Amino acid sequence: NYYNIMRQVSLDSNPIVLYQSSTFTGNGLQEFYENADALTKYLKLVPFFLEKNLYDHPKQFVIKMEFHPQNKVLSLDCLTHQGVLKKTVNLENLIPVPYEDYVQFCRRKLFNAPLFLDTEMIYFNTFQNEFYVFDKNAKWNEEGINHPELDISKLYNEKAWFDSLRII
Amino acid sequence: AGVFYSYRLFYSIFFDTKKGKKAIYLQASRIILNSKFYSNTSLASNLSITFLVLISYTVILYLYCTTLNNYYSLSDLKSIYINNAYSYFYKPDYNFLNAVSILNWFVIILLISVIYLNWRWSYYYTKSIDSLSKFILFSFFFFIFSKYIL
Amino acid sequence: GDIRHKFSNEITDDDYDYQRAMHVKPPKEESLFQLTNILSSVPVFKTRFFLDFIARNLDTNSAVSTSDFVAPPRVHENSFFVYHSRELGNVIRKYRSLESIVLPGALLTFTYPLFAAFVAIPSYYFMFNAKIYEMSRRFVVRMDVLPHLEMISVQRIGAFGILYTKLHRIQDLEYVPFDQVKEQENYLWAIGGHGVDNQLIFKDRSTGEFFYFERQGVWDAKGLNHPLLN
Amino acid sequence: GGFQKYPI
Amino acid sequence: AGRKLFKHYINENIKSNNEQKLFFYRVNRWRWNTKDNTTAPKFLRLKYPLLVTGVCLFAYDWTYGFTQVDAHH
Amino acid sequence: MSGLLRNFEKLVCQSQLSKAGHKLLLRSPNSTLHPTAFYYKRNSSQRLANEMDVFQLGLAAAALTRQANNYAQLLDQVDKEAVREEVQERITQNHSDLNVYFGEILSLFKIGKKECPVQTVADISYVLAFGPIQVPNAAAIITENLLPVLKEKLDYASIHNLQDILSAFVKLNYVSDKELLKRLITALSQKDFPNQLQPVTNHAWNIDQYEYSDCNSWNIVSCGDNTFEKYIHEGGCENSLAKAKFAVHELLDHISFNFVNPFLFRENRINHRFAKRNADLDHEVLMQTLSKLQEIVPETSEAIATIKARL
Amino acid sequence: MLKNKLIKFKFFRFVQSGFYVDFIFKKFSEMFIRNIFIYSSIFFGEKFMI
Amino acid sequence: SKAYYFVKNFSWAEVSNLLCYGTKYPTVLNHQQKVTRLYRATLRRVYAHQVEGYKTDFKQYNENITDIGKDFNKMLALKPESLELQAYFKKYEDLQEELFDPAMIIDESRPYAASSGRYYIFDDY
Amino acid sequence: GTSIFSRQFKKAFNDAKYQNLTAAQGETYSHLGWISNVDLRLGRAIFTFGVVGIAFCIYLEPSYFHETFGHMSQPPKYDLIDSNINGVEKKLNKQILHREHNEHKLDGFVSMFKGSDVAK
Ligand SMILES: CCCCCCCCCCCCCCCCCC(=O)OC[C@H](COP(=O)([O-])OCC(O)COP(=O)([O-])OC[C@@H](COC(=O)CCCCCCCCCCCCCCCCC)OC(=O)CCCCCCCCCCCCCCCCC)OC(=O)CCCCCCCCCCCCCCCCC
Ligand SMILES: CCCCCCCCCCCCCCCCCC(=O)OC[C@H](COP(=O)([O-])OCC(O)COP(=O)([O-])OC[C@@H](COC(=O)CCCCCCCCCCCCCCCCC)OC(=O)CCCCCCCCCCCCCCCCC)OC(=O)CCCCCCCCCCCCCCCCC
Ligand SMILES: CCCCCCCCCCCCCCCCCC(=O)OC[C@H](COP(=O)([O-])OCC(O)COP(=O)([O-])OC[C@@H](COC(=O)CCCCCCCCCCCCCCCCC)OC(=O)CCCCCCCCCCCCCCCCC)OC(=O)CCCCCCCCCCCCCCCCC
Ligand SMILES: CCCCCCCCCCCCCCCCCC(=O)OC[C@H](COP(=O)([O-])OCC[N+](C)(C)C)OC(=O)CCCCCCCCCCCCCCCCC
Ligand SMILES: CCCCCCCCCCCCCCCCCC(=O)OC[C@H](COP(=O)([O-])OCC[N+](C)(C)C)OC(=O)CCCCCCCCCCCCCCCCC
Ligand SMILES: CCCCCCCCCCCCCCCCCC(=O)OC[C@H](COP(=O)([O-])OCC[N+](C)(C)C)OC(=O)CCCCCCCCCCCCCCCCC
Ligand SMILES: CCCCCCCCCCCCCCCCCC(=O)OC[C@H](COP(=O)([O-])OCC[N+](C)(C)C)OC(=O)CCCCCCCCCCCCCCCCC
Ligand SMILES: CCCCCCCCCCCCCCCC(=O)OC[C@H](COP(=O)(O)O)OC(=O)CCCCCCCCCCCCCCC
Repeated sequence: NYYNIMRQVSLDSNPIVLYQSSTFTGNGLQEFYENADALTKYLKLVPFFLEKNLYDHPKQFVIKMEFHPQNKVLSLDCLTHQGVLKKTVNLENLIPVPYEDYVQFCRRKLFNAPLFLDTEMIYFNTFQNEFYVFDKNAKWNEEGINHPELDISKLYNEKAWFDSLRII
Repeated sequence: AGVFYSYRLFYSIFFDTKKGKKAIYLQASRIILNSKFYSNTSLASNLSITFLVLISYTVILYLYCTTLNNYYSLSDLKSIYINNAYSYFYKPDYNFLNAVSILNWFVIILLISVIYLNWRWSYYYTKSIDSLSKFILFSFFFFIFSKYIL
Repeated sequence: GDIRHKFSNEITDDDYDYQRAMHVKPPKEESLFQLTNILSSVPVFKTRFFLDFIARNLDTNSAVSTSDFVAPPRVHENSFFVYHSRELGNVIRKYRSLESIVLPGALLTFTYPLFAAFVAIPSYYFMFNAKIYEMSRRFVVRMDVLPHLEMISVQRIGAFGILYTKLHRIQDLEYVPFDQVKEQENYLWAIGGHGVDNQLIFKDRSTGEFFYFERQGVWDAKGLNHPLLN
Repeated sequence: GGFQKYPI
Repeated sequence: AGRKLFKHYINENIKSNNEQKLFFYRVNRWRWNTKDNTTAPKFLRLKYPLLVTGVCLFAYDWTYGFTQVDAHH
Repeated sequence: MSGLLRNFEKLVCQSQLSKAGHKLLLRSPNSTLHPTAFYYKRNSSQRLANEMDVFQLGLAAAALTRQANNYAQLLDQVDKEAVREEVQERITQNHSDLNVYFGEILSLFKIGKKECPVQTVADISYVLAFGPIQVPNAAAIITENLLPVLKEKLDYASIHNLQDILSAFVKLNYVSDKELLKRLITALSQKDFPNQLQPVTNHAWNIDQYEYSDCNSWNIVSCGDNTFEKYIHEGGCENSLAKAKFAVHELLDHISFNFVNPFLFRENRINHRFAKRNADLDHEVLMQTLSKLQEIVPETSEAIATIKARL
Repeated sequence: MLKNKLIKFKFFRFVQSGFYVDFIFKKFSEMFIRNIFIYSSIFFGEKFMI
Repeated sequence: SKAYYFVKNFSWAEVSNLLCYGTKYPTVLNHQQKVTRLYRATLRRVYAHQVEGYKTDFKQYNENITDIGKDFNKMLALKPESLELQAYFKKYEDLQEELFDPAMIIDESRPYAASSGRYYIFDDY
Repeated sequence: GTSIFSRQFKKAFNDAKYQNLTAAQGETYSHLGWISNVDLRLGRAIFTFGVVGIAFCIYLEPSYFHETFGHMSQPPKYDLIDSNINGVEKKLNKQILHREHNEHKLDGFVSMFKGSDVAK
């Protein structure tokens, strides 16, 4: 029996950028519209947003991810059919999932996904029962991801990672 | 009772969680077996079943045309007892037409039970209830539009 | 381990591509008739009219949760929240709301409302009442604590989706082990008790009313650690 | 599928 | 004031869950592989079968559809 | 959350909810956050002390005292004697019930069962001051029974409880503990008033989603309207229309308490209609108490000024 | 209906066993076989009567 | 195990003894043998009914096996001549009887099972 | 040393979440990577045949729908022959046709009721 107890975390002063999508690098849906690559990727994601809405598939396309080691919280900028939204996640609630697990979570046959949706790097927030999907055409901060607080030696839990999400 | 056994057999055999011994699945999941010839059954068996189904459909349709059609073309049965049962197949009355609906809706409720009823905890419990609500409301609105609003 | 390459007439992944409809594999290429390809190719969807329609006429980002910590509005100026239900509460609300549309609509639309009622009665008594309705009646949408009264306010979904709150004294709350109720309500827990926690059932001794808490419900650490509840 | 063959 | 309540029983349930052995989970992990199992609606696809059905119904309408009599009731 | 051809400007953003101390108040239908009428038993098969607690008895006594005071105001502002007989009879019944309940409370305190919430202290204080029954020594009982409980649980005190406690102390001249009075004043000043609180209501079948709204939500479980006050103000027994309206209201209340609340909402505790607090009367009493406290405790002038500003 | 005894495994196996009809018939058939084919026919018949 | 419960005219008591313990006379067994065999039988039956069953719930299976394991650890700790141990044995024998399923799956690797003797193997003679 | 968000570790976890730990490394996979091609083709063919049959039943034999849900609104079906004539001619002919249709319905009803004794 796992209970969703909230700890009332807050952001720190200087975050460390870990993820930065090469596309959508600009700020604002207006900038995405005016940029050629951003507009086409947004159109390709329109079915992704449609799946979010009508198929009740909890997922988010994540860009510009930052990390706060002082409080151990990830700040994610997510792109939705309406614009860019800011979300906060606790490392204790974040676990990795296979792409097939992400697909099988939804009971509706998802539309044929685009080729820029990174299938390997799909993560799952257990507190929100949600999926985070990153972009293949992106840049990862090696020094940021090699932070001690992000190490599996500290963030690893067999029961949570392997037995928490049993889709069947 | 037909609905329950059909559903149980089909679902439990095919689409239920893997309950069989690990060997049954592993012995057949080996990558070396991946081939154009790969199959866990026989091609002759598949063809035999397919032809049996096709011929059964054709013969049943032929018999239905012979007997249940407006023009009765079945051969003589050599019996002089007439039951009058064909009267309720040719010109059924409102009473019988509405009576059959009772069994039809009983079967419908049983289908809904065997489909949307949860016996085990799952990640999809809440979404399953939500899907049931969506189906009920959509069915009501679809019936409204079909009968009245067109 | 794979030896398909050793033969020229052996099946290929190009031959297996047709199974992607019935088999889940990561995308390889985009067909000309995919939704993504159509939207990215047809210049009509690039029009600012269509873009603005997408931006406005759909689910808003405002309602999207933005953090793992939630502080719902206080029920009373002096109370503090402890427990709240996220998804099962909304599902139960939407299900019970059907009684405000389907039922009057059924009465005014069905040719035989008595037939509909006669079919529904046994349906309710078997496989529906215990399935959803009793669980919803005992379901706790929200729980707050009023310290001046030393009471707990519990919000519940009523008939037709109406929400009502009731007060219960902390001194009248007891823990009911699941073993004492499993045999009494086997059917309820068999078909409808999966959403709520089996081992975290409480009841009010004075009123004899149960409290079911959602498994996927948010609890407040401060609320749990408050001395009144400990 | 079938039983293992044995000498007759 | 020394009263067993939500926090106490939540801790009890957490302790009970932690007392479980991971041996059974480890041996049974293979059963719930997502790469190996799906749902009946996903497996039974009606996209192209419905297209063939539409072709057949169109052929019927334009061959025998003319020679049918309306039955109003 | 979800909509078509709609704008969600009035919707409450999840950012505020994620933030702490956002000063948002929830108004929901059929909300009963005050336990008045829960433990009001007109007829008791046994001694009320045996079955009920000091907290329950104090709630009942406070409700009865408020109703009796309101009916006394009705007597003062009514002229016709025939209509006044009903008001007098209701006041007599309320006084008898208050006397028995308060006697039980005093017996319990004498026995030694004193642990109770802060609202119990507030209710006992409001019964001692502004109550019909007179006690030979209210200060002694307040010091022995309510004072330690108030000192221990002052933090849990609500705005209404603090106002009632201050008013009762001023009325009874129980201002010996200047430190305690200052503590109450500063606690009241720190409290947050409905003027600062921002009401919200659930949105489109969604429990999580809230919208700003200035309209009170319907509450059939417990109605605060004072049907008897309206009936006395307009016409009365003589007026046939007023009599018919009051009879309909009483029949509706009886039907609710007896069939709706038990069957619907599963609540049987509520059996008597108590009118909601009069905002004008509360404001006047609070202003008078603040004026008295300004003279009594000079060092709390800034606190009183801030309280008045927030009000 | 919150308490249903038909979902319990006792009723489940009762129905699965074909209502115990085969078991009852087999027990009665055993009684008939033992009494008629051995005790009455062989021993009482062949050993005593013959 | 010979899997001959439904053959050879076993009485109910004998069948129950065979199911709970491999022997028809559990008195011959010692304390450790009794406890271990009963634990194995209980785990086997729980696995049959809550893993390889109808819409099985794996979380409930885990909780049930954990409780059974704790109880059997306590049983093994307890002395052979204890009314508490006798009560535990009676409880789990009753559980075995409750979960008893006519036509329960019998593995093909056991004697007297379906397909056990379909073939006659010829000897070198 | 390794940390989450590492591509190699993520791939390892994705491949190993549902592995068979009792098997040797490199062969500890449980999923089937394909589906029998010939079996799937034949199964889809027969499934399509069954779906076509069900749809033909739905279309040409709506008796189940009629007796389970009732008669739904019928899409419009009429001929524009009457538009050939215009004016008083059209009005009078339309009225005559309407009267004839009502008389025909009544004639059918009375004939059905009367003809009970036709068969001697
Ligand atoms: C001027 C231009 C005008 C354009 C007008 C356009 C109008 C469009 C109206 C669309 C109406 C809604 C359609 C919904 C379809 C999906 C339904 C569904 O799955 O729900 C059940 C769904 C569960 O089902 P599921 O299987 O789990 O769903 C998985 C996915 O849906 C994944 O689903 P799936 O892929 O498994 O199957 C879904 C499939 C369903 O499709 C069907 O069933 C239809 C089958 C075909 C019928 C054809 C009839 C007419 C022709 C008859 C035959 C003529 C023969 C002629 C002679 C031929 C001679 C050879 O969807 C379609 O209908 C596809 C369109 C058909 C394309 C092909 C048609 C034939 C073309 C000609 C032949 C060539 C074919 C290709 C080549 C073949 C090989 C050679 O339940 C839900 O939960 C539904 C929730 C709501 C989802 C809504 C998503 C869409 C939202 C759209 C919002 C509005 C957007 C407006 C944009 C406007 C821009 C301007
Ligand atoms: C050419 C132009 C067009 C021509 C005309 C035709 C046009 C219309 C074509 C429509 C084609 C069918 C579309 C099906 C979409 C299914 C997916 C979907 O929409 O999801 C949303 C929703 C399901 O939501 P969900 O989140 O997946 O459900 C949560 C579960 O926990 C999730 O379940 P789980 O994963 O935990 O596992 C349990 C599994 C259980 O699934 C099963 O056991 C069977 C699954 C079959 C999948 C569909 C394959 C195609 C068969 C139907 C072909 C069309 C027939 C005509 C339909 C319209 C009739 C008005 O659950 C399901 O799969 C339920 C979804 C399937 C609903 C449809 C069932 C149809 C067969 C009836 C039940 C058969 C029971 C015996 C077993 C069958 C073999 C002996 O779909 C529904 O609307 C459910 C309705 C259930 C009650 C239906 C009662 C109907 C009674 C009146 C009609 C009677 C005649 C039809 C049946 C005759 C016997 C065959
Ligand atoms: C693996 C899957 C396995 C299978 C899963 C299946 C899932 C579905 C399960 C249920 C499906 C039905 C199963 C069969 C019934 C089982 C019943 C059962 O086990 O109960 C045992 C239970 C006792 O054991 P327990 O430990 O308390 O059981 C726990 C409770 O079940 C716990 O109950 P509770 O405390 O939660 O509250 C629920 C309560 C309340 O629940 C309900 O009442 C359920 C709703 C009942 C609706 C019945 C509709 C019948 C259809 C026609 C009427 C439609 C409406 C039309 C409009 C209104 C009328 C115009 O339940 C009951 O009291 C028992 C249910 C009613 C059983 C009635 C059985 C038939 C009675 C005789 C025939 C009556 C029909 C007309 C006959 C005409 C002549 C042939 O209750 C009973 O004793 C059963 C009834 C015994 C009847 C004895 C003979 C009659 C008594 C004298 C009557 C004298 C009348 C004099 C009139 C004079 C006029 C002048
Ligand atoms: C022998 C005796 C037999 C008796 C049989 C009796 C059968 C008839 C039963 C009648 C049931 C009446 C139900 C009343 C529902 C409202 C109850 C209530 O207070 O809920 C408030 C609830 C909740 O109120 P709330 O105050 O909590 O919040 C307001 C709403 N939300 C939650 C969204 C903010 O509100 C509603 O549900 C409003 C419903 C309004 C519409 C009601 C009628 C819809 C159907 C119309 C007819 C059918 C369609 C026609 C289409 C025509 C097209 C051309
Ligand atoms: C009068 C008192 C109040 C009665 C309230 C009405 C009953 C309770 C609510 C029922 C909601 C579900 C309505 C589904 C309507 C489907 C279309 C239809 O046939 O309507 C006309 C018909 C009736 O309209 P009719 O009377 O004009 O039909 C002609 C008469 N028959 C059909 C008998 C020949 O609807 C029904 O028959 C409904 C029967 C009662 C259902 C009770 C609940 C069980 C079903 C669970 C919900 C999901 C059902 C999904 C069905 C899908 C299709 C098989
Ligand atoms: C002499 C007269 C002969 C009359 C023959 C009448 C045939 C009646 C068939 C009734 C339905 C029974 C179907 C049985 C199974 C076969 C169908 C099947 O398997 O469908 C699944 C298959 C596939 O099912 P699937 O969904 O599993 O496949 C998906 C994978 N891919 C994408 C690769 C197909 O359905 C289809 O392929 C759709 C076919 C649609 C088009 C139908 C018409 C084809 C016409 C071909 C000839 C054109 C000649 C042109 C000449 C021009 C000259 C200039
Ligand atoms: C090895 C291969 C061998 C050859 C393979 C051949 C394949 C099968 C070929 C079938 C050809 C006939 C198709 C008939 C279609 C249904 C006609 C009908 O509804 O009858 C109305 C006819 C017209 O009757 P009526 O209008 O004169 O009067 C009926 C009388 N009342 C009104 C009282 C009912 O009705 C009947 O005769 C009764 C039919 C009952 C059975 C209905 C079955 C529906 C499903 C049809 C499945 C068809 C096969 C699968 C799809 C094949 C696609 C190519
Ligand atoms: C002759 C009656 C015919 C049917 C009438 C249907 C009326 C539906 C509207 C009911 C409105 C009041 C609800 C009160 C809820 C409550 O608090 O109910 C509380 C009551 C009283 O408490 P207890 O009986 O548990 O002690 O509980 C009941 O069980 C009695 C009332 C049952 C009402 C059930 C309503 C849902 C019916 C569903 C039909 C089947 C599904 C149909 C498709 C979705």
